[PDB]
Parts: sequence; C-alpha cells; structure tokens
Amino acid sequence: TMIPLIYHPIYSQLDLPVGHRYPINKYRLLYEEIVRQREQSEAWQASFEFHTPIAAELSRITPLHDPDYVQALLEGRLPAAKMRRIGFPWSKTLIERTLHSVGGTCLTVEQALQSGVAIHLSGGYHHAHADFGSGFCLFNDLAIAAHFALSLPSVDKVLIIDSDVHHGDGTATLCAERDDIITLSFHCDKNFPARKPASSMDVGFANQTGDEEFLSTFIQVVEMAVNLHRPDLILYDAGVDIHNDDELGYLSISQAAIAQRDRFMLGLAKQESIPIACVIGGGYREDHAALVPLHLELLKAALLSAGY
Ligand SMILES: O=C(CCCCCCC(=O)Nc1ccccc1)NO
Ligand SMILES: [K+]
Ligand SMILES: [K+]
Ligand SMILES: [K+]
Ligand SMILES: [K+]
Ligand SMILES: [Zn+2]
Repeated sequence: TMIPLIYHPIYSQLDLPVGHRYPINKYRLLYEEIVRQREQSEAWQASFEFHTPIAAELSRITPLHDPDYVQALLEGRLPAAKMRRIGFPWSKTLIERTLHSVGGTCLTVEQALQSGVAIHLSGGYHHAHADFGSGFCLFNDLAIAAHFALSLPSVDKVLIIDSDVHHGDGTATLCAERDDIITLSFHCDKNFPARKPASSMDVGFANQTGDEEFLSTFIQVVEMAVNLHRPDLILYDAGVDIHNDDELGYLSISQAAIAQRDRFMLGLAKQESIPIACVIGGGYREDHAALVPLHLELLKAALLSAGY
C-alpha cells in the first residue's frame, strides 16, 4: 500500500520571464502541498514516499531521438527558431531539468513495476518527436520510458494513455511503427497541434465538451484498449489542461470529473493487476498554484485506491 512519488528539486528551478506561458512553479508548489498533507495527515504520511531521480543516461534518449538533435540541445547550439518552437530559452538548467525529468519518468516506471502504482510530479512531454522539439517538450519522456520499460524482463507490451487536452503527436510518430508500444490520445481537436499524426487510437472532442461526454468515453475507450492490448505496463498522462478554467485548453471538465477520471484509471489498473506509471502532464494558469488542487486529485485517487 505504498505509493512512490518521483520528484527532483530542479523541477521548478528554471528562470523564465514573468508572463511566460509555462507554469514552472507548479511542480515545487505541488510537492510542497504534498509535504504539508504528510504533516497534517497520518494517511498521507503512511501511504506515500518520495524518490529523487538522477539524470537519464544519454543512451536512453538516443534510441528515440536523433543524436544530432540531442547534441545540439546539450551544447546550446539548437538554431534560435527551433528553440523558440520548443518555447523555452536555452540554458544548462533547462537541459539538466529535462534530463532529470526523463530520468524521473523512467524511475516512475521501475517504481510502478515494484509497487503497482507510481506518480511522477512532472513529465508528459508528448510533443517531442525524433528530431525536433515543440510545445514545451525537448525529449519525449513517455516514449523513452516505454522503450526502457521494454528492456525489463516482465514487460513486453506498453500502453500509453494520454488524457492531456493536447494531442500526443510526438508520442504518436515515435511509436507508429512499433507494435510493442500502443498509443491512445484523448484531446481537444481544435487545440495545438494543428497536424495530428495517428496514434494507435485517437479521440478528439469538440470545444466545450463537458464531464459526462468526456468520462463516459474515457471509461469505455480505456477499458477496451486495456482488454485489446493486454499491456504489461500503462503510462498514464493525467494532464489537467482539460479543466474548464485552463488558459490553453478548450474543454469544460470540472475538478470533480478530473478526480473521477484518475479514480477510474487507477482503479482499472489495480483490478487488472497492471502496473501504472503516472505523469501529471500539462496545465495552464497564470496563477500557477491554481493547478495544484487539480494535480492533487491524482494523489487522492491513488490514496483511495490503495485503501486509506
Ligand atoms: O501542455 C501542452 C503544451 C501545448 C503547447 C502549447 C501550444 C501552443 C504553442 O506551443 N504555440 C506556439 C509555440 C511557439 C511559438 C508560437 C506559438 N501539451 O501537453
Ligand atoms: K521485455
Ligand atoms: K492527449
Ligand atoms: K505503436
Ligand atoms: K478550458
Ligand atoms: Zn497539454
């Protein structure tokens, strides 16, 4: 009944202009909120433990990403226009953060294999492709972690379930020609990115889709994809940019429905005895801390699911 949480203090240590769209403080604030829950509550103290990652090895990245793309980012030589498409100014701290977060999704996988359920307090970089970055993504932690997971003995088949409001295009292109990683994306069709190469299965929702349509579809599609593919491991992107107050997403999902989504996902994995490694994914609010209660729903779901 232990739930590993994966966190590194470098996650919010990036220097960004104010006004920058990326809610860089949410990671440390979410971590601090959980630290406070643990002081307040015997249940949170007893049910969760933290695991700090070290940077991912470069050999774990280059099976998915082009080496010259990797090298250009390592050396801060990525052409200016390509770096802007990523959406961050280059710095060594950005590279160190990224590699640590990739390491973290990989650790979440090992931890999920051991305990059943593990949550990464970062991650979900589904817009990175083999040879370019976009949409705040440099390297694709989900695909990287799925490829790594397949190196392990118990795992032959990985299902990535992406509930972030944006299409997992990078993940789609990275896994399109491999039958050992299956990609499922739910998303708002009119949100970024414009071009949506096929996942294994895609569910695109109209603007202002609300709780019942989203949840009924999520429940049935996920249950089907789990039955169809019988994965050894699920990677679950629990992005909260589906939320009705998100500043980028165009869906109308409530915090209550986010909770029900996470409860359902985690409860299915448990019922089926499939290890599930979770990434908190995206979320956009100029009030970065406003994302904290939305992401915390994943933890409340895991807490309830584990039996407290
Ligand atoms: O959370 C997300 C990130 C979505 C990426 C942001 C969408 C819009 C965007 O990146 N536009 C853009 C980028 C560079 C320059 C101008 C616009 N996906 O999971
Ligand atoms: K294997
Ligand atoms: K998605
Ligand atoms: K595939
Ligand atoms: K919205
Ligand atoms: Zn998103």
